[PDB]
Amino acid sequence: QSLKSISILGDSYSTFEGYLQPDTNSIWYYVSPRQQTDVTSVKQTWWHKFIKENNYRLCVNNSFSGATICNTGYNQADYSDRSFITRMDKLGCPDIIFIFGATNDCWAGSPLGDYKYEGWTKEDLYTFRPAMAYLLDHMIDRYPNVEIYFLLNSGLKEEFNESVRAICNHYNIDCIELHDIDKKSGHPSIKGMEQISEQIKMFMRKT
Amino acid sequence: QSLKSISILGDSYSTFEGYLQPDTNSIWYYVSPRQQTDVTSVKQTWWHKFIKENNYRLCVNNSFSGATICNTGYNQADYSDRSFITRMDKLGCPDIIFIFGATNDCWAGSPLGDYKYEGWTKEDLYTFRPAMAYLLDHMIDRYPNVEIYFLLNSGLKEEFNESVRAICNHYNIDCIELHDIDKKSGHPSIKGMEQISEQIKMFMRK
Amino acid sequence: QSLKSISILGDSYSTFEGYLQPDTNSIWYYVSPRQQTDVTSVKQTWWHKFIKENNYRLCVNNSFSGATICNTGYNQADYSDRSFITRMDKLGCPDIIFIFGATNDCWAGSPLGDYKYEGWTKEDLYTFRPAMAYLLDHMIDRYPNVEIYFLLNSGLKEEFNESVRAICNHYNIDCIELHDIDKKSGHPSIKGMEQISEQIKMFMRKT
Repeated sequence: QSLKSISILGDSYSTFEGYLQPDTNSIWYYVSPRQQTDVTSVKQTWWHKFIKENNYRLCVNNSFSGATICNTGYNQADYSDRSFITRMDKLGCPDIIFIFGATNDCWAGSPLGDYKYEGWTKEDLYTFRPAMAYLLDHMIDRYPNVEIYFLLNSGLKEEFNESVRAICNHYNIDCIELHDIDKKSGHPSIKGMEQISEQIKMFMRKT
Repeated sequence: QSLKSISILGDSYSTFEGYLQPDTNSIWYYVSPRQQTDVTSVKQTWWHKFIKENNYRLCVNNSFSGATICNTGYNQADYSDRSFITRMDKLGCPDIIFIFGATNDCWAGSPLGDYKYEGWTKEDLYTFRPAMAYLLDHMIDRYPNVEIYFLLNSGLKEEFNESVRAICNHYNIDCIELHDIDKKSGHPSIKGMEQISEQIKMFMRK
Repeated sequence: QSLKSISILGDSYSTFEGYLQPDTNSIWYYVSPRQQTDVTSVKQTWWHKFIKENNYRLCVNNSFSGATICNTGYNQADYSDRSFITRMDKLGCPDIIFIFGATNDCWAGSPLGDYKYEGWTKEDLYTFRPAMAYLLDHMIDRYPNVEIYFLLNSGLKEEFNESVRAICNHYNIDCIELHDIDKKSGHPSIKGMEQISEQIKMFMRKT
């Protein structure tokens, strides 16, 4: 009888003013938009749409605007305070987790690094492939028997697409490859948010 | 297999010493009573009784003694720190939510205001109908696919009964109208707590 | 479809670096061991093993290294800040709770006290039997319809074994009596953690 709940570990694309935990996380989508976007309600987000329309509950949305998977941010800055690998332990007690990241690592120019599936050092976690592997490894152990789905944004560099896809395959994690997402200011529009939700449902109907 | 969990967004009637989140919320019911009441145990509360007896789990009880639904309190004081519309975002991750409020808005003499179903300003949420509507609107979005039930106390002014009932109907929220609840010092007694719990079951059953 | 979640209220034996809530709790098991033990991963702990292998989810692990059930610690120190009866209210919203304590009360030499099933004072809760009853009483009310299991460590003094067993019987709580748990530095080894997990599965099947 009890419906499965979903948490989100995301970035700008999964933020919405007043729905972020911790509440100090940076927001991209406001009720009264700050940037030029047509999205003005949480009901229009990809995650609220998917959760509400597929009979799920909302658990924790730990999304942070401009966050990278790894600890190298924009202009080589240290993003250890806001990275996905730092925030992965605060997602409540969900039944399903969506990971929606890697866009910022792609556009920040974070070093891609080498594939590393164990013995991660502090130096390694400043590069992408070791941080992506460390994320999935630690989350599989932290969230036993929780369904984990990686959402891969459309329009990223192929080196990030292939890295995300290879590391997800290593850990047997489903990687949902988003395509043709309609964007405004490089972020999903109302149409784009609907396309993300319908593409997740397509992937669930196939899998 | 996994049993549904319940959270409460209440006021004096749903408080019990040591069961409130955040733990800094004002309590009405203490283990050793400080008010004239016969209730001395959490096992006697309407919410513990309903949850335990109908095979549910307890999630979060966010109840605050004397808290109003809107931001106008007793003697026209600003209750923005304790109102239901301020505390509605901290109820854990439940399967069911009970909202049990409007008694303090009724006895504080909070301005009733006009019905407003969008564009709520800071000024509007100091009045009852806009705050009621803002509460249900925001909670439906914050708690998708969570069963929400408004519990309406017995003995309130008809302007508050009718406002609560009209705003619940707008948002398609069940409003359980409590009747003849036995009280001591204006708060449910052991009998009253049992009557609240039995009246919720009969609403569920029908 | 939604799987039951489990929370742990433990001591040294249920700790693991990075899996404790609150994160300020004392840890015994580190990734790189500080004490002489062969355990180096959360995957080897009795609780992660049981949860992962019996198709459950992890809720909250509130374990504190060296914490006592009652408020008297080692060398008659006041353990009111870290006792089980102080920490019992912060276990999330689980479907099942494991209580794994009393080892420290046994080796600290905490006063055993008299059996007391009501009217507990601050003075009473410095002794074992009143604190152990206060723990089960308050947790049954705080966690309605949650399955509660007391795990009793092997090799403790019989006065503690018999007290725990009598107080669990009073409150109709299952007391899982662990036997022959393989230990290193007085704490479960990899073998010991597997024996705890298999003995919980065995108890669950016969009850």
